[PDB]
Amino acid sequence: VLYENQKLIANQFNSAIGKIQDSLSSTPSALGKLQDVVNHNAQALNTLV
Amino acid sequence: VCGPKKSTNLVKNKCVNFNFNGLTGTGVLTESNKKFLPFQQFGRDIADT
Repeated sequence: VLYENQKLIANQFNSAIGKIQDSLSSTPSALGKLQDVVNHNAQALNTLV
Repeated sequence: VCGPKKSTNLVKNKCVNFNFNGLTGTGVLTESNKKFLPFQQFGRDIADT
């Protein structure tokens, strides 16, 4: 199934990889988890001062 | 309304005890680029310092 459809599978993988960049860039919430972490730290420091 | 005590030459870029109008502190005094309005005398940041 792979060897008979190698070009199709390669094209699908390339298209999905290309769409990954646009999906990450389009919505800011995708990375929000990491940002949340940073934000929490900032808040903590801020409230201390 | 200040007092007898006298007005030492302003030392910059050195960790110097400073007493500005009764506000005492420790730090270095540097040329400031922020534009105060004629009226304020104190500057504070987001951390209330």
